[PDB]
Amino acid sequence: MKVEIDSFSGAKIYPGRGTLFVRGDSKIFRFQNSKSASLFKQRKNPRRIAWTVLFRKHHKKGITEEVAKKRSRKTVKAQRPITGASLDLIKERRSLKPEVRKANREEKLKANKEKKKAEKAARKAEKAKSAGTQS
Amino acid sequence: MKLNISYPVNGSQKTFEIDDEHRIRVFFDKRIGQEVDGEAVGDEFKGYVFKISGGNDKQGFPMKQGVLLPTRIKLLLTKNVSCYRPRRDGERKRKSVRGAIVGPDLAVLALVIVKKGEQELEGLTDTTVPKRLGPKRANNIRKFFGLSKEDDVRDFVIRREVTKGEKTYTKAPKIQR
RNA sequence: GAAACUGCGAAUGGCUCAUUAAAUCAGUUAUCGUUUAUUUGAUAGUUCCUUUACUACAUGGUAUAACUGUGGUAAUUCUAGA
RNA sequence: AUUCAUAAUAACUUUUCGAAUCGCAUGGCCUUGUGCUGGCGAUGGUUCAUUCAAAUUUCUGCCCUAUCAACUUUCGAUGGUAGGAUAGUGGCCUACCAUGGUUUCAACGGGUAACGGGGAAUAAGGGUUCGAUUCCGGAGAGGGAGCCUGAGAAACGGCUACCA
RNA sequence: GUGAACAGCCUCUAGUUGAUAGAAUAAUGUAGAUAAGGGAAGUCGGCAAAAUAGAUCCGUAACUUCGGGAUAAGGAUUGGCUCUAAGGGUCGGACGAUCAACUU
RNA sequence: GCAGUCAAGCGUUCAUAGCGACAUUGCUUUUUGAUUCUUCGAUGUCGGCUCUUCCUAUCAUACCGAAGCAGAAUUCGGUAA
RNA sequence: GAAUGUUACCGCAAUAGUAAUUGAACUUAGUACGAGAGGAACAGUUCAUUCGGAUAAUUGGUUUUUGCGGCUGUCUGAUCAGGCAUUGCCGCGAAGCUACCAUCCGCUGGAUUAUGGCUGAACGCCUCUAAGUCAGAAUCCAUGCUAGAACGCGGUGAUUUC
RNA sequence: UGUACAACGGGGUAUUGUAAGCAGUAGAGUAGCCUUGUUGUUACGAUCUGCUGAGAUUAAGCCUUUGUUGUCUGAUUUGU
Ligand SMILES: [Mg+2]
Ligand SMILES: [Mg+2]
Ligand SMILES: [Mg+2]
Ligand SMILES: [Mg+2]
Ligand SMILES: [Mg+2]
Ligand SMILES: [Mg+2]
Ligand SMILES: [Mg+2]
Ligand SMILES: [Mg+2]
Ligand SMILES: [Mg+2]
Ligand SMILES: [Mg+2]
Ligand SMILES: [Mg+2]
Ligand SMILES: [Mg+2]
Ligand SMILES: [Mg+2]
Ligand SMILES: [Mg+2]
Ligand SMILES: [Mg+2]
Ligand SMILES: [Mg+2]
Ligand SMILES: [Mg+2]
Ligand SMILES: [Mg+2]
Ligand SMILES: [Mg+2]
Ligand SMILES: [Mg+2]
Ligand SMILES: [Mg+2]
Repeated sequence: MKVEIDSFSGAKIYPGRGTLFVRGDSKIFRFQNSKSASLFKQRKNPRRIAWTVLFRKHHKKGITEEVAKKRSRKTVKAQRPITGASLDLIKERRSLKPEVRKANREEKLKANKEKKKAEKAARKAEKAKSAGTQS
Repeated sequence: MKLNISYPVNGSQKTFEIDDEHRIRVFFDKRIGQEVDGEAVGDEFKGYVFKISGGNDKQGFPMKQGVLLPTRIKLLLTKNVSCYRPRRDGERKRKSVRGAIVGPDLAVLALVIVKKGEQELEGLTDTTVPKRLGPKRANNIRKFFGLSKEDDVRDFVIRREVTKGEKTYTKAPKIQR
């Protein structure tokens, strides 16, 4: 069972209470009693009628509890595999400290330094062929 | 309704089915992003915390963060937004969309786990799922490994093995910047 | 090389003759009264700062599609949460 | 023909532009750092010109009609000043002020089974009748209005509302 | 005083406060009001009631004895406050001094 | 005004399902006449409105019997106000 | 409301009154019947019509709550706050009253009529009828409901010192 | 003489819609006077904002009540 709210006064409407208007467009309006109903019919503006939720909001009457309510939290956790990387490859990789990196590194870094100058002499090779390669 | 639960630490996900108005009802008037303590919804999820993220009503309309409302409304939508992918430059469409406030009119709630509960959920905590693609731009490789503008990438790029049958190969990105 | 991002195009073409009588339209003028993607030709040594203990330039930032996975609706080039 | 082009002074600016982009080649030059240099061309970029446009705009020219004689200022009608708005001139709009503007040389109103032109048909000449329709211009996308995108649309094989 | 006013409403001067009284507040009355939705279906018949109404500005048909019809009809406006402008008199030679109203 | 008896006829055939001529017996007193008993030192006209009650020759509704009642619809009839 | 000793409380029930009404939809069923066209009902379900008896949570009407506020004109020197204007006017307005304008409630047994039958003579057959008898209606009689005979009645309490 | 009753007061419930008073570099403005304005002041000014969902009313046929105050043997009849 639902408590509707008065669409002029913001008042709680319990089952059976008040009335429900259905306008031409089809905007539904609900009033809690015949006072809000009437003020609505007179084309009053809730924002200028002081007892309403709407006026009270537009005039910062009340609040105070909301300017007090601040903070609260809680968060987080850990790690999942990646397919082609079990948590173990991930432990193994992550763990190993710089001196093995530099090691690994400067090895390969020397290892293909060889490949480079090797392919280079390979160029001059198919070229002292191609500045020869006769009849 | 059906719950769509994601464990975004592992990259896992599974669905769950709740019948029982009282077990559900914990989610009512809760909005997108609100947290929900687990035990209320079940004994399995005891302790578990859920941050609500969206989901669909019957008739399938997606929720849209920020509307408020526990109903459906039709909005003009634009480039760069939820529940709309524009067909043409500067096209906008007026489309039905569901409010961001949970009601029993939903076929599916979409939750993301924020804190793990006291017990394991099988397809979610037990299983763990590899991040499809690795860093491609230079300095993102530098960051995903912590490196210094000294270390040289090339041998830090990822290397994905895939087989021709009796010829197993090795493909890496193509570093940029 | 699919998908998708990005860019460009969809303001051309084609069709019809309902309006329209100093309107349109024609010939003739005006911009010393303006906008102009593009094409073509040119056109940029100056950007930082109380100004010696410097400022990534050997190059700075994240957020997203496609995708993966979990979903909703009788139903559309509907789309949500992760 | 200019308060033109261009330039100088003082400042102004939620500061526009001044390349964090891509492809091919790999070469010179030493104090040997992978140093410092360096070929061809792509896409960009500000301002000016050019080209493709556009928008307004001068002069003259339209069918029948008086059983249409006065018309124009509700709620701009005609002009002045200032502003706002526009890409920009302009009652385009707004304020203030004035009392103007058109008309028997036919205004204004009505009709049109009216889109305009290039043209067509009929051959002594003068004419008469026609032109929805292969090219040019204009307008529209069932009817109205509104607008997003964009260099350009008040677009409809775009959206938005209302009406049918 | 309000206002067009010798209207209505309230007041001053003057004059009254005299027309049996007490307690209740049934029906039915007499006189005064109001009613959701419908709107003359009531009734011989809209009888009775209701609705309109002052002023300013706009606008206003047939017909006509050309005088009318006409407040035709149909519309907008109207408080309070604070300002602006315009509208006279008298006396000294295009001004100058002085006095005094309210109205638009 | 209302109801009977006879049954020639109607009703494809068949008097009487439903009807019914020529005749004939009645009933009623919301028709209209006929009368002139009461009232002309008074009994206040027509219609409507309002409201109660009564009659039954029953229109509807309850249960039945008939049919030219297949069904549906009707029609005749009973107990019924 | 006098009089039956006084006064009080609880009751009986003679007599009189009496009340409910009608429709539809779903289902039965596109069925029974029918060549087709068409086309029911009983049981069960949900509603409605006309009537009646109450009731006022709610909604609505009423407003001298002259309850709060607003407004015109005048009067109290001004202010505050008030008077008068046959209840001055306007908006809201509690309570009370009240509306098919609101909501709730409106009982179930018997005995019969018509009629259809059982057994059965009269009349050795036949026959619902003569004796006897079954079923049977918005009827009637009760149940129920309203008064309670002021000359109908029962059970019970207390019955005077100044 | 009470778990009394009443008049007040208090609390609740209602109705209306923000009292009076004070304050305000709130207010279209106009007009005075000065030291002539890094806020000049004085007069007047509908209205606006705050204190203020305030104030007023609330049984007369609303509910309640640890308070205050008061009341508590007048008249007439009746017997088997
Ligand atoms: Mg790149
Ligand atoms: Mg790059
Ligand atoms: Mg694209
Ligand atoms: Mg971001
Ligand atoms: Mg080199
Ligand atoms: Mg370019
Ligand atoms: Mg001008
Ligand atoms: Mg201009
Ligand atoms: Mg003029
Ligand atoms: Mg003139
Ligand atoms: Mg002429
Ligand atoms: Mg035409
Ligand atoms: Mg043509
Ligand atoms: Mg033509
Ligand atoms: Mg045509
Ligand atoms: Mg042109
Ligand atoms: Mg068409
Ligand atoms: Mg369009
Ligand atoms: Mg089309
Ligand atoms: Mg098109
Ligand atoms: Mg139309």
